[PDB]
Amino acid sequence: SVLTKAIVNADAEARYLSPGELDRIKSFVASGERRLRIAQTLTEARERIVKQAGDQLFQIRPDVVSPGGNAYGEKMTALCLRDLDYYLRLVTYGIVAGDVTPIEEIGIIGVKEMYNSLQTPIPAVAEGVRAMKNVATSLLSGDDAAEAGFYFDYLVGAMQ
Amino acid sequence: SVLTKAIVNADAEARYLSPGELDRIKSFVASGERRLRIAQTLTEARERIVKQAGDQLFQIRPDVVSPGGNAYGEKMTALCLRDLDYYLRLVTYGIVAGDVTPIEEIGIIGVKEMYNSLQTPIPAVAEGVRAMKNVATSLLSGDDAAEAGFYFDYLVGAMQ
Amino acid sequence: SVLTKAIVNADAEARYLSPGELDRIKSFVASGERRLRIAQTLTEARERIVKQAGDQLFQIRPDVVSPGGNAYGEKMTALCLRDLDYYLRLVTYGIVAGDVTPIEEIGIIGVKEMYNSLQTPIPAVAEGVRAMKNVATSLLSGDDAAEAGFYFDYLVGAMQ
Amino acid sequence: MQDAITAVINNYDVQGKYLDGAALDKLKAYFTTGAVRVRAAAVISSNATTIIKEAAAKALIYSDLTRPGGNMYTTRRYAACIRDMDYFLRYATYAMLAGDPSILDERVLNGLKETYNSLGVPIAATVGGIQAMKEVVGGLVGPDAAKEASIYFDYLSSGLS
Amino acid sequence: MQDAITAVINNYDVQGKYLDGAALDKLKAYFTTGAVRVRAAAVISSNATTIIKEAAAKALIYSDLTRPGGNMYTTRRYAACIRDMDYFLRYATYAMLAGDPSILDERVLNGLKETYNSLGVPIAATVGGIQAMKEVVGGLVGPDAAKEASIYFDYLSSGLS
Amino acid sequence: MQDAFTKAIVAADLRGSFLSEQELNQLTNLVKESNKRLDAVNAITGNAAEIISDAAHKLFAEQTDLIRPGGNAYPNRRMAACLRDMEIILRYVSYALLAGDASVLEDRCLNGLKETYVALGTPTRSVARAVQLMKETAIGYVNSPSGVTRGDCSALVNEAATYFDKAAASIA
Amino acid sequence: MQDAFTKAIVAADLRGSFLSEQELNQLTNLVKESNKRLDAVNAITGNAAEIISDAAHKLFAEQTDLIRPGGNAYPNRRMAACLRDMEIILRYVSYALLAGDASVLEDRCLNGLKETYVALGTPTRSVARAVQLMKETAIGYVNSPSGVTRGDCSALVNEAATYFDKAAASIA
Amino acid sequence: DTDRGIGAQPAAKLTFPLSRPLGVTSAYFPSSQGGAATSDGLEMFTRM
Amino acid sequence: MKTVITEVIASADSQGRFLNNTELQAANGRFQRATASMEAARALTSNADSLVKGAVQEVYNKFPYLTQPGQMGYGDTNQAKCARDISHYLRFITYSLVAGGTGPLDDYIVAGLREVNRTFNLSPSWYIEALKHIKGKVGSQLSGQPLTEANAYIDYCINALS
Amino acid sequence: MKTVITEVIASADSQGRFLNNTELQAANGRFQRATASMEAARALTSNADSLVKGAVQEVYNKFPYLTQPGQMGYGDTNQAKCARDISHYLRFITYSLVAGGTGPLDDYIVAGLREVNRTFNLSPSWYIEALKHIKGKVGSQLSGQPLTEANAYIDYCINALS
Ligand SMILES: CCC1=C(C)/C(=C/C2=NC(=C\c3[nH]c(/C=C4\NC(=O)[C@H](C)[C@H]4CC)c(C)c3CCC(=O)O)/C(CCC(=O)O)=C2C)NC1=O
Ligand SMILES: CCC1=C(C)/C(=C/C2=NC(=C\c3[nH]c(/C=C4\NC(=O)[C@H](C)[C@H]4CC)c(C)c3CCC(=O)O)/C(CCC(=O)O)=C2C)NC1=O
Ligand SMILES: CCC1=C(C)/C(=C/C2=NC(=C\c3[nH]c(/C=C4\NC(=O)[C@H](C)[C@H]4CC)c(C)c3CCC(=O)O)/C(CCC(=O)O)=C2C)NC1=O
Ligand SMILES: CCC1=C(C)/C(=C/C2=NC(=C\c3[nH]c(/C=C4\NC(=O)[C@H](C)[C@H]4CC)c(C)c3CCC(=O)O)/C(CCC(=O)O)=C2C)NC1=O
Ligand SMILES: CCC1=C(C)/C(=C/C2=NC(=C\c3[nH]c(/C=C4\NC(=O)[C@H](C)[C@H]4CC)c(C)c3CCC(=O)O)/C(CCC(=O)O)=C2C)NC1=O
Ligand SMILES: CCC1=C(C)/C(=C/C2=NC(=C\c3[nH]c(/C=C4\NC(=O)[C@H](C)[C@H]4CC)c(C)c3CCC(=O)O)/C(CCC(=O)O)=C2C)NC1=O
Ligand SMILES: CCC1=C(C)/C(=C/C2=NC(=C\c3[nH]c(/C=C4\NC(=O)[C@H](C)[C@H]4CC)c(C)c3CCC(=O)O)/C(CCC(=O)O)=C2C)NC1=O
Repeated sequence: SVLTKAIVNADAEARYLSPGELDRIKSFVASGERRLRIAQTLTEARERIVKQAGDQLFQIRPDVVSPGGNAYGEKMTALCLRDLDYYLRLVTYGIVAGDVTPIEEIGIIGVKEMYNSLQTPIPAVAEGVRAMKNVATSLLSGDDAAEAGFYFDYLVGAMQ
Repeated sequence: SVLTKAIVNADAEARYLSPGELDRIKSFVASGERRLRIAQTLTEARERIVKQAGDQLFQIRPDVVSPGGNAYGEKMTALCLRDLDYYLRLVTYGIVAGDVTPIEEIGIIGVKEMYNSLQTPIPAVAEGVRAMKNVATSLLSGDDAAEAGFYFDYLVGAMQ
Repeated sequence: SVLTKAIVNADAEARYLSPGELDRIKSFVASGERRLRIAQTLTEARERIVKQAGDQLFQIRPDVVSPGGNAYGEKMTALCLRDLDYYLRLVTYGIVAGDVTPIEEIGIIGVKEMYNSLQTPIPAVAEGVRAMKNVATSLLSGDDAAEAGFYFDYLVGAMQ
Repeated sequence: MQDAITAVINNYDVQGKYLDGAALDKLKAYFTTGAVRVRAAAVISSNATTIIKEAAAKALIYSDLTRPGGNMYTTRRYAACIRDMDYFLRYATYAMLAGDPSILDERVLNGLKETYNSLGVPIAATVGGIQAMKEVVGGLVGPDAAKEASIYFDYLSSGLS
Repeated sequence: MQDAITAVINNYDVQGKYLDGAALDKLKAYFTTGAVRVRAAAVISSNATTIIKEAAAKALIYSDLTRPGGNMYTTRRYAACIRDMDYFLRYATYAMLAGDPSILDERVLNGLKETYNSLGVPIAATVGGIQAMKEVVGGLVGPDAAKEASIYFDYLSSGLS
Repeated sequence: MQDAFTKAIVAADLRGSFLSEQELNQLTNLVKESNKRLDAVNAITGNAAEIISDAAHKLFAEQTDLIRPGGNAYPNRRMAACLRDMEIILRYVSYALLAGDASVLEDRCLNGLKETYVALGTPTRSVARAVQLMKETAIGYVNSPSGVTRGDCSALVNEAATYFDKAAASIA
Repeated sequence: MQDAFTKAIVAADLRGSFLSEQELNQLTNLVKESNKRLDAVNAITGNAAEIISDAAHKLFAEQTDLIRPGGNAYPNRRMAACLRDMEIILRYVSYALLAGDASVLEDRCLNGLKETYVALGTPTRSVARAVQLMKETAIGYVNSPSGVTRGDCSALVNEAATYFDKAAASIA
Repeated sequence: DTDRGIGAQPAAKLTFPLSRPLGVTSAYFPSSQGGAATSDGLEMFTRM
Repeated sequence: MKTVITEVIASADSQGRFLNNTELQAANGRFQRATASMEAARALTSNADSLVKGAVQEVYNKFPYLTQPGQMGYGDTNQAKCARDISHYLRFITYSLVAGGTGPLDDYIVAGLREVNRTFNLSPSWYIEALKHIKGKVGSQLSGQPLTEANAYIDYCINALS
Repeated sequence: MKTVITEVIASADSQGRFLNNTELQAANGRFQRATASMEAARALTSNADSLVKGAVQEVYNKFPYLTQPGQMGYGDTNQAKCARDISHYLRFITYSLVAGGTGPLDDYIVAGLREVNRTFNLSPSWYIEALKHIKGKVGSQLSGQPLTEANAYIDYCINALS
């Protein structure tokens, strides 16, 4: 979280938290209810989001869903949307934690090696995530949509 | 600052800033005008704040200003308030930076060795700082007084 | 410029600028807006000016554009007008600088050797420049037309 | 390193001055542009790889540089070159967030000119790789941030030449 | 060397561009400050000797520098030092007239840091001699010209450090 | 529908506050450049037919397959549809240019357009190209018109380009 | 629809002629007084509700039969229709006033209106009176407003009256 | 378009289609390829 | 959102033609008028705080009984929601001033007004009286065409409530 | 007949609505613009005679063959009806200038144009070339916003014919 990150840096330098570290915990916790609302809205529309991302993806890359494509077929496509459902879930976790610790251990560290083995094209997974940003972001107020958007762009960043 | 701290951690792990790191920069910068007002008020009353800390100090420790005391005499007392003026200045710097980097390099790292040489009683310097908190804090709104208070308690903490 | 020329003479004699040198900088800078207007007008009509210089040239020397002529053919003529476009550009630079430093380093020092290699008849390039003077000069007030004319006659002079 | 804010604090600390009106005005001039810097960094970070690819495509590859005898010939050296490109992009993003070029001197430019002379790395070609990434960046980040991102790419490139 | 105006001409020449609106705006920004630059140069030139004397008095002499063991000990070295001072003043006056620092690089800074290291000439002390002449200059030339003169003294002094 | 002011207002309202002197002056500048904007929109209107025609001539010069049987701009009916779409897109680009905002272009014209063309078998890459050609010529006209006062229109030429580029990107 | 210029143009065309220097300057004068005209139209718009309300209060003060059972402004449904017609007529009078020509009023509002009311049993003389009261109050507001540079706004009024008087005459 | 199969009739088709936000492909660098396209200064002049 | 530019663009789209002169001419008006509009906007913006407190109070001074117990001008929450509501109106007035049309008022306050006020037992009379007061004070913050603009929109709200 | 005034009134009427600040701002554009428009109108009006003879001739100079026997630029009646037709166009241009919109052009020349020209074997190319010529000469009778206005309407006719 913001808490975990602050503390780990504190303990590693053998010291109490800084004024800065204390301030960010305070600003973070003040945004608690708002962050929880952002996760709720997105949890509430998960099935819609995953799907509109999936349409946006297959237009932009009809090949992935083509003879020599990693997601070619009905059940190679079913697993692909399931992976898109996984990452949206992790994005809700990140938003309520206020950093990526959880998102990272669960779904980016090791992701290159996993997908290389499965021969999944990584950059088109990054596209599926942009597609989810676009849908999710259209169900949130301007301010909340930006706050959510940072976590989408992080995942897009880590698959790189 | 908050900026320096965030970036140094970013560069050291060879990466772009986290959602968390970006969020704190945003919350920090939003408090800019407020933090600048807190520094202004205290800069504007600096001479008063020193004098009231100095009275509070000599009541609580009349000995420091006594035959075998580090601050005994008119010019051993003049330098003592000058040191109190130094630390109030550093506290205004810290408040506008949103962390201690500047406060630390300028006036705590090496402070034990400096004062041990001069044979200055460190814990009574910590008292002089508490005394300044009390005065400064009475010239600030509740919310701003707390925000200022964290930086006073840090210095008190570092002389320990 | 006028500045560069004045200064270089100053520095080379290890001295501050003369009253004379200071006066010419003052008279020069007063003509700034006017000189900028002269360059604008000519920049604004560049395509027309080359087309009319090029007609005036081929009447006077139909041979250059003849079997054994340097500019014989459609693309040997295209490059020829492009060179006329180059020199008009340099003339606008010279007018705004108030001397030839720039015009000289860019397009006269080395020009004999360049064109001798290409076997371009130099004196007919000088004619192309006179032709441009005639056109450009018909788009400027009497006073501005003279001021422009000095720089055209310089280029005509240097190709000699 | 230093940022806008610590640049001011250290300039006053050496004079032992409390922050005065002139100082406070400078810091405001930073804070007031802060939100825009953050948004711009998020665009650059999330388009990092595409910026390098479009910058290389306009300014490096399809050339003698990538052919035998060229410095970015071999997969080894091609990899080293776009690795470098990522450094530049990433650090320029730091400089622009900080609103101070000091990090570009401390952690990127110091000794780099001679390092490149010693390996044979073509300086002029590297500058074009920097100014092509700037071009791409300025499109992606928009009116708000274009000028501010741009300057630290220009800092980088006059640091080599 | 280059001045404001030739800086622009050469920047466009390498692109083979006729001067456009952005260029023309830059040149105007120079011409519009031109008369003030001239007046300022006439004040500096005619007070040259007094500026050096007041700058030395505030920042160099009455010190260990002028005493045995000091670098401006001996009439020889005292003469060399105020000779240098005159160079700085004179060239800064050129840079300010030109509205371009390029002459300060070409004819003053290039190799000077190492020249001073090789002779033992104290760099920090020389910078103070530069920033003291700036202080005097800024009084003599007035509101009109103070900021513009000042920058080329600051260019000189960060060129050594 | 939004224009550049309306956009400002919507963002302000989402904060629940008034204009941030920031936004006010951005809009004061739009009013400052509005005569130029009117000339720029007028440049397109005054040459609409030629802009479409010239784009067209050049599109089929490049892609002679479209005018063969089997091609998507054959027979007359299809060519008229293609000429009509060129006009429709140039129209909404001019509207966006008067407005200082792309929304009318995105909402009425670009939204769904790609999927329409794919359903129809209309080659989107060719349509994208026709849009690129309209852009070249349209901007040509914005930059070199009848006795307009001389000044710098590059900011507006860029903005017009992004509207042409939005459309192209959206369609290809 | 006509405005004062359009009217000039139609008469010129019926001669086969470019506008007479006579007609040109009559129209130059309309442009001369157009700020006043805008204030006059604005005076009505800015007080439309009160103009109708005040006319109404006074109409039924005079004609207490309309609000008895048997009366044409009874029950609520009929009163709402009567209030609505007052607004409709005030609206077309303001349009005519912006236009400098009565045609929109005559063509979209007054044409057939009398015969409608007679078919309905609506007492036209009462409707004429309601229009006379709207006129009194409408003309009232324009004269004194807040902070409008002092001058003669007088010439502007008459024309508004003739539009009110057209409507009254047409209906009674 | 009829309801006899359930009787109730279907849930509205266009709600999700109606909602789609505008696709975001920012940055975007254009392409000149394509075929090789003229560059040089000569273009105007040849024309002239 | 109804504004000059938006309206003309919509007209063009419906007609499926081209931004001709009629349209351009109309649009110029909106641009030429921006200076007065935006001066009104800046004055209303910085005085907002006091314009709101002035109008809120005037609602109680004109309807004294509202501030007695059991009434809708009593207790922190009613009086808080009132200030807020007048603040909403002034906010949209400034928006309409900046936008060049009534759009912001039409879309965010007029559409639905009566239904809402009727369900919540809010009398328009209060709001008219808030606005009449705001109109009185804006007489000395502005003059000339900025005042005319401010007035245009204040009156538009009063007529909308009626 | 389309003018800025009629357009805003039409838009108000169709929503059952009084003219508001949006519509009055629009009208101010049309009134502010009248001076340039009417200067163009006066210049086009007094030069009409020669503008017409200039354009008529240019149709024959650009389409030389028209003036040979058996052709449609031959004999007094064709050449007479031509001058008349260009005169009609210039007349409606002046009307559109004075009116503040394209109405006069839309109602009297554009509505029906192609059907008529097609039945009578009249090529638009002639008329475009008449207008292109008129546009060339009007470059030196006017300048600034009067020229822009003249141009707006001449170009409007050329687009109507393409
Ligand atoms: C001797 C060591 C060495 C190699 C191998 C090398 C490869 C190399 N392949 C390239 C492009 C390319 N290479 C391919 C190759 C393929 N496309 C496919 O889908 C297939 C999997 C594959 C063919 C079997 C393609 C399609 C491009 C163009 C990619 C682009 O332009 O974006 C480029 C960039 C173009 C250029 O500037 O030359 C290089 C440098 N360079 C080297 O120095
Ligand atoms: C060993 C070689 C050597 C010499 C000789 C030397 C002289 C010397 N004389 C000085 C000043 C001075 N010297 C004098 C001397 C005189 N006033 C008069 O009118 C008389 C003619 C004369 C006495 C006989 C005075 C008055 C000053 C002060 C001038 C000032 O401060 O402006 C100073 C500047 C003050 C300082 O920083 O020390 C130096 C360096 N420095 C050297 O390294
Ligand atoms: C009927 C609707 C309408 C139009 C069309 C209109 C145009 C218009 N354009 C103007 C200026 C101008 N227009 C331009 C436009 C350009 N400059 C160039 O070099 C480019 C080729 C072109 C780019 C678009 C420039 C540079 C000015 C002068 C600067 C300015 O006023 O902003 C002016 C100010 C007066 C003048 O300087 O002439 C008006 C009134 N006004 C209107 O009411
Ligand atoms: C083109 C614009 C336009 C006008 C002007 C118009 C007039 C008009 N007034 C009507 C009715 C009415 N008009 C009134 C008006 C009045 N009753 C009185 O006693 C007063 C004297 C007077 C009010 C001042 C009443 C009471 C009715 C309803 C008659 C009935 O249904 O019995 C009706 C019949 C349709 C309906 O009731 O909605 C029309 C068409 N309609 C239009 O579309
Ligand atoms: C938003 C649409 C719009 C409006 C409403 C508008 C009004 C407007 N009315 C004006 C003048 C005026 N308006 C009036 C009006 C009156 N004088 C009186 O005493 C009467 C009570 C009233 C009669 C109607 C007068 C007398 C002038 C000054 C003379 C003039 O400019 O013609 C002026 C010129 C500037 C000034 O002197 O204040 C403007 C711009 N302009 C616009 O763009
Ligand atoms: C965006 C534009 C917008 C407007 C204009 C708006 C009006 C508005 N006023 C409301 C309530 C209210 N409005 C008031 C108003 C007042 N109380 C007083 O002391 C005075 C008499 C008066 C101010 C003049 C009161 C007391 C309530 C609480 C009503 C209730 O819930 O019982 C509510 C109900 C939701 C809520 O309780 O907040 C709305 C929607 N809402 C909007 O979104
Ligand atoms: C109110 C606006 C209006 C327009 C614009 C108009 C055009 C027009 N031109 C016509 C004929 C004509 N128009 C021309 C035109 C020309 N002949 C030449 O020498 C040139 C090539 C050319 C002039 C550029 C000719 C020759 C005719 C006679 C056609 C015929 O009856 O065979 C006719 C047929 C009725 C008639 O014979 O007069 C119409 C209606 N009529 C209108 O009422």
